[PDB]
Amino acid sequence: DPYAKLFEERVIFLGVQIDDASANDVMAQLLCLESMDPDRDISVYINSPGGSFTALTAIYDTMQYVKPDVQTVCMGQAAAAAAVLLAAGTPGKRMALPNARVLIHQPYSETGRGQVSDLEIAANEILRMRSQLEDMLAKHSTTPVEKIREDIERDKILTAEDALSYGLIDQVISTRK
Amino acid sequence: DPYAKLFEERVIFLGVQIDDASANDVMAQLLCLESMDPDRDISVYINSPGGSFTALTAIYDTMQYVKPDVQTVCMGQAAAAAAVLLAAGTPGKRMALPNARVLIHQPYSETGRGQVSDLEIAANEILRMRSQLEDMLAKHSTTPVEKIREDIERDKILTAEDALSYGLIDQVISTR
Amino acid sequence: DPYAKLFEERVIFLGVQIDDASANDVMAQLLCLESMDPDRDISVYINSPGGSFTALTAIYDTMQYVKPDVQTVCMGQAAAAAAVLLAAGTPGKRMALPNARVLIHQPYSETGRGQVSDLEIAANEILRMRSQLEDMLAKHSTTPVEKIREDIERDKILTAEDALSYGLIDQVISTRK
Amino acid sequence: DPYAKLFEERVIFLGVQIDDASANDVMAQLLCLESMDPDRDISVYINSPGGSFTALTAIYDTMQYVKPDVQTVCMGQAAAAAAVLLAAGTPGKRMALPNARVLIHQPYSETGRGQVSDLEIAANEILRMRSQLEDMLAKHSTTPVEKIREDIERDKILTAEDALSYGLIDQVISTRK
Amino acid sequence: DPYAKLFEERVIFLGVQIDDASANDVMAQLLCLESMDPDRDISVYINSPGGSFTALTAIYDTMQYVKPDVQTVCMGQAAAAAAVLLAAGTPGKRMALPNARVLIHQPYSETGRGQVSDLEIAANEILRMRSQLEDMLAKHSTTPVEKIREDIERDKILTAEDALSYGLIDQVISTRKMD
Amino acid sequence: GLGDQVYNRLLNERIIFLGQPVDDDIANKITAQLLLLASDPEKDIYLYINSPGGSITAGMAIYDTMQYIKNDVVTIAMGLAAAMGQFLLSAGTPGKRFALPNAEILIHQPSAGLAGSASDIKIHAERLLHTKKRMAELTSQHTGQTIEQITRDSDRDRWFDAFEAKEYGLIDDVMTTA
Amino acid sequence: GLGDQVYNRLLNERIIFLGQPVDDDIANKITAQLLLLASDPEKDIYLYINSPGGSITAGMAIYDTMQYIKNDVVTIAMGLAAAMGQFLLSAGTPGKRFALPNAEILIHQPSAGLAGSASDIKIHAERLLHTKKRMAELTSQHTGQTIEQITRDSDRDRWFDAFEAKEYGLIDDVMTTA
Amino acid sequence: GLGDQVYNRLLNERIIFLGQPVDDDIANKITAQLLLLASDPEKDIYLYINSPGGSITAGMAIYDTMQYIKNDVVTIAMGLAAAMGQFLLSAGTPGKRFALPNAEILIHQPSAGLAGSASDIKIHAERLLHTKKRMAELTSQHTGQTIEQITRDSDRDRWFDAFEAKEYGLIDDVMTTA
Amino acid sequence: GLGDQVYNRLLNERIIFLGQPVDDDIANKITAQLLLLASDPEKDIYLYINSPGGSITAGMAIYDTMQYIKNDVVTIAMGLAAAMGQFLLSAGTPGKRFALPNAEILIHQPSAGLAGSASDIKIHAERLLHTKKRMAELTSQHTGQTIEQITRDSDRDRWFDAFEAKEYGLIDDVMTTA
Amino acid sequence: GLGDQVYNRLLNERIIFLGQPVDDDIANKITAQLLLLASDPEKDIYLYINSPGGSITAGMAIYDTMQYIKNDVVTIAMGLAAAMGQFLLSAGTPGKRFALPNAEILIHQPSAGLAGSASDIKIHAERLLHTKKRMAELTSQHTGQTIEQITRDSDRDRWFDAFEAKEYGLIDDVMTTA
Amino acid sequence: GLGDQVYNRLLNERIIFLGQPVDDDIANKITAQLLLLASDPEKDIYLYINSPGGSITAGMAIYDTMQYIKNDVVTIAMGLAAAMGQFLLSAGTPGKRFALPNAEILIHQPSAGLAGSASDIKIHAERLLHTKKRMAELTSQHTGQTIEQITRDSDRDRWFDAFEAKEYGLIDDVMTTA
Repeated sequence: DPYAKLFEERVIFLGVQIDDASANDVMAQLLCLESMDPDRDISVYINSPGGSFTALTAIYDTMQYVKPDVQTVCMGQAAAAAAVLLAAGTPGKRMALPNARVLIHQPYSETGRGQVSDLEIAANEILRMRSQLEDMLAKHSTTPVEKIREDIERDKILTAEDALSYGLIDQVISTRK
Repeated sequence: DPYAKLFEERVIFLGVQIDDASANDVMAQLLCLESMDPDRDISVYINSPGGSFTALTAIYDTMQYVKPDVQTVCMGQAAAAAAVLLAAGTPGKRMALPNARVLIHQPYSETGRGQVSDLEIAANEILRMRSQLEDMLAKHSTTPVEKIREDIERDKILTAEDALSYGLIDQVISTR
Repeated sequence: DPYAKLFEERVIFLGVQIDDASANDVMAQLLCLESMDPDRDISVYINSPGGSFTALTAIYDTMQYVKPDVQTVCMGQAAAAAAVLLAAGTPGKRMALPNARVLIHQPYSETGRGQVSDLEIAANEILRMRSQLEDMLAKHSTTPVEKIREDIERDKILTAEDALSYGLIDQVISTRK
Repeated sequence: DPYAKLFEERVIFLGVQIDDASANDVMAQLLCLESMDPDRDISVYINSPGGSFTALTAIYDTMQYVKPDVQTVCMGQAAAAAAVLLAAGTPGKRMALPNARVLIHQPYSETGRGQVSDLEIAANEILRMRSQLEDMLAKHSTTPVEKIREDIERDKILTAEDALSYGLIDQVISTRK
Repeated sequence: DPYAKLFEERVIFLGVQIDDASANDVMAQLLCLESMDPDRDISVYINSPGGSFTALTAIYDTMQYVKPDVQTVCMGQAAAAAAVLLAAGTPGKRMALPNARVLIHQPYSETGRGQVSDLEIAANEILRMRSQLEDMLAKHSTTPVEKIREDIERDKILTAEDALSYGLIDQVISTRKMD
Repeated sequence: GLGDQVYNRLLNERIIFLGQPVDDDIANKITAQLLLLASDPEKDIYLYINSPGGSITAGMAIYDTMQYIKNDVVTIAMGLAAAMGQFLLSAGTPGKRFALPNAEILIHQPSAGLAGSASDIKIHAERLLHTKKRMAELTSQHTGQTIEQITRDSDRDRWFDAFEAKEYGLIDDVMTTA
Repeated sequence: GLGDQVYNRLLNERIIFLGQPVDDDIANKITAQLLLLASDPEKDIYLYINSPGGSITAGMAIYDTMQYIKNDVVTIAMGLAAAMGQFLLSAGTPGKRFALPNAEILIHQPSAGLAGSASDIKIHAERLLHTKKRMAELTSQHTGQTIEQITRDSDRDRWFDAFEAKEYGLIDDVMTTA
Repeated sequence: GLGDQVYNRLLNERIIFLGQPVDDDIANKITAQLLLLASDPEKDIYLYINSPGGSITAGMAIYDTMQYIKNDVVTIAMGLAAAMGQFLLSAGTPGKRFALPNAEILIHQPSAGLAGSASDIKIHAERLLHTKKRMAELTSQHTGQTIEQITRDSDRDRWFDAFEAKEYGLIDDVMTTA
Repeated sequence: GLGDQVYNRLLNERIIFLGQPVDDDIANKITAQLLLLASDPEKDIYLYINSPGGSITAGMAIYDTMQYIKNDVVTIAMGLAAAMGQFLLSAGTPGKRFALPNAEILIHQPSAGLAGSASDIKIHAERLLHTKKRMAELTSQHTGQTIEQITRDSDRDRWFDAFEAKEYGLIDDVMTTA
Repeated sequence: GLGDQVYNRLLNERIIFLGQPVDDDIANKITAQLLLLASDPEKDIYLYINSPGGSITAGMAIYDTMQYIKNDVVTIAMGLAAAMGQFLLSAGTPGKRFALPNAEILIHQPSAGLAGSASDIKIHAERLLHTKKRMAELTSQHTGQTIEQITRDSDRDRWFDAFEAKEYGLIDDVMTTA
Repeated sequence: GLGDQVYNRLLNERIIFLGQPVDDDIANKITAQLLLLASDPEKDIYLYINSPGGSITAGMAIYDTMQYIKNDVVTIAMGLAAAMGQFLLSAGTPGKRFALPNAEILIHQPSAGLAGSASDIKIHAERLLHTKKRMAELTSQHTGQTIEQITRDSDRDRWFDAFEAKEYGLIDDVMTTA
């Protein structure tokens, strides 16, 4: 089992869309690896589309909560919440593969039927979620907040070099040679 | 698996919805943890979007029964019953991660078609359940019962600082 | 089981549709084999009918990144993205069975409901992806990019000898004397 | 389990339809058996009702590539692709049970909706596939190719003795006495 | 695990529908049992309702091929192909439980839509299949083939002693204590 | 087909049918027919209820129309008159309620279902109590029975033939071969 | 549709059909036709039966309507008359019930499953037994074959053809060419 | 069916029905009938309400047509006037709003759903708030109560019988006989 | 039954309705009605809109038929007029566009989907951009606003009411009473 | 109801509609209408096309019927008029083909599917190729372009507005007002 | 409704249609129309064919009715005449079978399925072979080609245009104009 060996060294691999179960698994893996050694470096590999915002916040807090450094590697794609997870790595060691792409846009939500007051409360919650996502993207990047407001209005697609110029990643790795 | 080793540490994880099966697993784990060592604390991580009321009562009673102090940490979210579980930890140990939320609202339920007497019995039971939830939230927090009664009338979303000012938690951790 | 024995002999076997899970499995196996021995060759066997483009890019980047040489063996068929994996092996170590076949054609995509602007960004992304695929085919073959552009307009079917003349493979297996 | 015991004795069952997974398992077993011993015969037992053409191609090529002789035994039935696999055994080592039947017919196919050019390409490919199949049948049998072309127009059912007289097999085994 | 334990003393259950997987498992077990010891009997227990015909012929050929004697025991019901398999045992070693039943009838078939030539070919194949079934039943019993043809027109249901007089089985076993 | 012509030719003789469970559409049809027939204030209207009840609101629409048109309404129970069908049967003008000799009559309490939050469930439970009490009060008013007798009898179910219903007070007389 | 014109022209001849299983709608339509034809008080109505039966209440409503009008209803059975079909077949005016020669008649006890709570199940079981007894008494009255004999015969399905029905008492004569 | 001719004669008598939930089709139908009857600018138009509510836009279209045709509209609650139904019932011309004695009325705030990106949710939330405010203001204007009174009384479901509605201001009088 | 008669009478006077989503069959029906009423060139035609939008091509066909005839078409918003409903509402003859006091008006860019190979996606993309540009140009022409302002406001899902539409230029007056 | 009457009154003026996708049913209807209108040797027939295309053989039947009769057929394109709709639009009497200004036009090659054995697939392939060649030849003959030009252009989807279609030769003139 | 009226008018003139696959209902309708039109034994009856075939027994009933009456039947193929559409196309009276210039004609052997026991399959296969032989014999008799030639040709699908069918003997002439 290759995944067994990858987790055995330091590697947590995130290749499925972000929902509650996957977030719980990632959190458990991070806590276990921190329990093994609170001074080594954990690696997180992102090849997933977006997902629920609550799971995104849970994983973000979990990475920001432990001592061990988190090295984010983008591969294939990292869209929506996965982009924030990629940008949430410790500075200087957030990297992406040459042909990877990063997609960012504002959260999409769908509430059930309900009275007007319930919809107003839900709308306030959604707006504060969007503002919080904006703040997270601004904190971990070199781009000012207003430019992020302009960018996340619609779908924004960035290449590896474009992401590096944006400040989401620090290095684009080509080959081991 | 990471869950087994986390259990070996002394951490119970509750990231799934609250039903009979999850409550049974949590109660069994709590009993085993108390049996192995009745002095060291038990950590419970909450990431659940609420669930059934009976399972909530069972888990709450089991938590209050055990000798070891139960430290409840909220990460991701804690909605409805999960809020009660988070606030039900031993005082001085309840804590939450920085940008998490706690959502509280009155119970929601539905019943099948039946005569008026059965519907009346069900309505009395649901009112009793809401009152019991009110008392549980009141005694384990700071705000008076009247404000909570006026507050859970609609959905109430509290951030970490809002929960701390509310009294549901005790201190917000950024890093361990 | 035979698959474990093949993996012990540094053979990664790919006979399933290229999606996120299969790509993740292939990437993990490649990383494990590279870690176990960074000098011996790794064999990849292709019997897949194609799949998504993101998994294609991820697998291609990983198989280019590792330091050991990668030998691609086509058999049965190698269609669309799989064909690229057949042509992305190290030069002189790409081969196919006598009766195998190869499919090459431009990407097919589908977008749901959306406003005109979102469809505009989506179409721009699809065109960029098709151009990237054209460049990938041009780099690893012996054919000018204009000829590839004209060829991949519709489905093109290449036999083993046609693939050999096209430059996608280096030699055709005949038998073990 | 009996299947592992027969595998230890260099015996392979093919008792399900010919698809990608079945072909992959069969060829992996063939390669492992060749690597275990390169001069002992390998037995293949056929009880399949047919399958996909590309998987048939891959299995046939793998059978022709391996060094050891391959002995094919048709037990219950061998229809369409299974007949070609049965006839593709090492000459003089092809057998069938007395109450066995072999069914041969031209390939069947269906295509989704598309423009006329795509349909023309698909029709050309299907004609090529039929030509390849009848070439394979003519190569491994004692029947002129035009006779096979005339015969495989419709379903043709052959008993064990009929298959022997057709050249598909070599012996019919009654009892061990 | 009881099934492996009976397999240790050379006993095989055929208690499911007769299809490709069941036939393959049965012949694999038969070949393994022959390889282990070529001169000790093999017991086959039949509790199946029937199945396909190609699997029937494959199992029948495998039973006839192996050197050791095959003793067939009917336990519950043995219908259609199961009746042929029960009658295909070594003569004098075919048994049935006292309240067992054996059902024999001509093959049933169904084909998809097609041109008339394909339908004619399929019908000829089905008639050949029925003739093969008739020959198989006539060979392993003491009844003239004409009576077989008359009988298998519709569902012919036989009890234990009716099958014994009919020639399909050789013995009816009541209890162990009574030998 | 033939149903339209037969129903129209019967309506020309002031006869109305209720041979199906009562809901919004049939309630609208019955109300419209009653209003149309109310053009003549002198002649009376015949009703031929045989149905297993239905919704309360449609039943009260029909009932309010019955007590408003100033015309005498004659109700006849033919098949099964249950739940709200019994209510509409007993809602006719006094002395003009009849049942065929082989009819069945059923009385029981209303039924419904609840869904929502605690507050909405509470409000709907109070409304269900109020409507059940109104049902019992109206039934006790139309029949010669006390409110306590009705609320005790309609706890689960109660079946009547023609003569038992006559003695109870649900109907006025059993009509045969008339 | 041809059915509409043929049914209209047949009803103009005082002929009614019952060619489908009895339910609420066909019972309502047949009752409407009977009441409409009851305007003429000295003519007779011919009713043809070809049906496998239906609900008890609808059949009893049709039976009550047949018994209520002063007109004599001549019943003719063609095809088959089973369960409620034969009950309405035998409900015709005495001396005026007929069956075509190749017609079958079937008799059996009622069957209607019911479920709920224990008390509701008990009440509904009592009601079912009461309806079974009423069915037996009515068919005994209409055939004159005592109650115990009918109860013994109706335990399972029993079949009759023309002459057996005539001698048993279900019908009165077997019609041939008029 | 017969319902078409019954409704046609009722329309000839200047009577309109709304015995079903409000949607685009029934709103177009009611508006068409109102426009057709507005040819005579002297006579009145009677409209019966029996509905559990419907879409806001359709009800507002009906209300605008009622206020536009300069003819008096007499509204009658006939069993249930909920949500938009009670709004249309109170929308009648002053002094010509009535309810039957056994009629149920209720009031509550509108309900809807949200889906889309953040900006779309924002805009639709603003528009829902605005339309809720307009509904409250229109109810306050028609009933004569205070805007805050209606806002506080419509947070949850609130029920009314005929007399409580009359004293509240939803209707003006309760018809009993004529 | 009644609806067909009412619509027939309304069309007989001068009136046309569009109270449903815009698609092929309703577009053909409205085009046929416009062509049929175009026999007399002196009189004008009144059209009412209560619609949440629809397909682009059907709306453009209706618009072209509206402009083709020399008759004057007076468009009246009658509830919700969104997307293509707004486009057809503003397409009336200048000085003859109206909205009732409680009417909702919405403007937004078209929406569609994409599927197929890269070249087909490309071609469909230029076609969608071209039709969006044409819609913006036509809206700017009819409303008197600048094309840039129309694009800015129609990118997102701006709402309106009667008076905001009047000041914007989508309509010419707010119609109240006759 | 109303749509059928409007279509009949339009047919009385020799106007034919070709909305909705073309299939066997609408092809039979159009052929029947053309044959019925052909009773007048010397008049004109107007055809409106708003269809996205459909069956090749049904369009061929319509085209042959159009060419068969002596009457001049004037085709007017409104809406989409794509695929076989375009072909039937271009097949009108020369000098009598028109399109409304805001009318799209699309041209592309036919599409189908393949299933069966190798021989049947082959035969169907030659038949499809022959059909495509015949379509190209007919388009070239009617539009006045060259066969190679038509084949090269109609490989993928190709779009025209009114004026590009006029220049290309698909239509003759663009109608703005009668 | 318009389709029914135009079909009635065409049937009034002389025209009959087969624009849909052949089955029991359509065969019954065409037999009815032919029997009704047979009242005049002088004037000829025109029959247009556009269908992909259908059931064998129904089409042979149509063919028998065609061959049974004394009137002359002129068959006209348009759009498509495949399988038994061709068979009924070739069944017309000699010298009176026509096809439109862009009409396609298909010939192939029948098809069916088998299910049951061995003996039932045997019987069904025998009668399928008999039906195929009868089809080939009738085709040879009507067209003029030999039986063996027809058998060789109708082993797979074969397609014809107008002129190949004319020379082959399937039709008598190609009709271009009137």
